[PDB]
Amino acid sequence: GSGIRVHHIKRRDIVLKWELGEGAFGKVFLAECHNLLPEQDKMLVAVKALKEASESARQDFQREAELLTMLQHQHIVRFFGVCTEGRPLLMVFEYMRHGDLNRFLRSHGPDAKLLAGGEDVAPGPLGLGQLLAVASQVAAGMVYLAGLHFVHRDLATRNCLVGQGLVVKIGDFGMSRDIYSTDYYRVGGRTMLPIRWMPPESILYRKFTTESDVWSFGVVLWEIFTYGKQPWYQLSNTEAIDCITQGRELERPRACPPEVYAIMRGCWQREPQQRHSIKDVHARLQALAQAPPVYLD
Ligand SMILES: C[C@H]1CNC(=O)c2cnn3ccc(nc23)N[C@H](C)c2cc(F)ccc2O1
Repeated sequence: GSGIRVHHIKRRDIVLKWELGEGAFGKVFLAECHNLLPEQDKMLVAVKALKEASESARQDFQREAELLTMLQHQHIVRFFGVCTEGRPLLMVFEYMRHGDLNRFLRSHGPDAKLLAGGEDVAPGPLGLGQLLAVASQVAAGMVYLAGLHFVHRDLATRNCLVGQGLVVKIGDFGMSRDIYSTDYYRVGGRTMLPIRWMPPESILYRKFTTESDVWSFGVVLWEIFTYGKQPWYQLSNTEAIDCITQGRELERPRACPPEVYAIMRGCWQREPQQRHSIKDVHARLQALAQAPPVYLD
């Protein structure tokens, strides 16, 4: 009985257009939703399918739907509601035209193998003030979630989305999409963690706290200032564990001013208690975004 009213959607108002992608045993479609909300009579959305419909996965779904319904913020991808009328079970979010932040970073790389346009952003390397803008918006999401003592255990550019005008929001939480993803380390069976993003207290004592998140967010900045590079890409899953645990730190990115590296280094304090409040990290990134310091070669 007692719970959050989750907006349910008729299958007739949902027209699947094509696969955007496929992960977490749940394909993601572009689709058109008719009369979802009165402002637009027909409107574009992303939709998460479910590959399995077992009663211990329909439970996963109701929790996710409930939790998603409450977690409403500027920098968290709008959730419109679900659809259980037919089968496969559907979840419906706003469409983010630039897809996941990690791809988007790699495609505004210098290393980028081809040029990617769009009407709302220059091709080629992004303005430091934009890089910071991105960071700033992820930090605004993280702050909200810390607000509700929510802990995202997989903070990474891969789990963020980029929309019209370079709006950046948090887009995924649980149920890791790519099962053959190289960022995740297989520890049991059906148990994989994004080691490279994880702080020592998490690899060692398997403890995850808003501080663990802050740590993880420092790596997100690193990813953001490397146009989506995999942290410790030269190393192996065990080598990275060694590095993190020994206390080795990620090098400064070439593109990365020392004022930001500084922020990163305060996210990576070995003492969880000695890591900067996310709120303070957000503040400084917002400030820096407002007046981007100059920095060459
Ligand atoms: C299929 C990929 C790409 N998604 C979209 O391009 C895409 C565009 N808009 N949008 C909305 C939700 C959504 N994907 C998209 N959810 C999925 C599960 C998702 C979330 C992420 F944080 C990152 C990637 C991702 O799915």
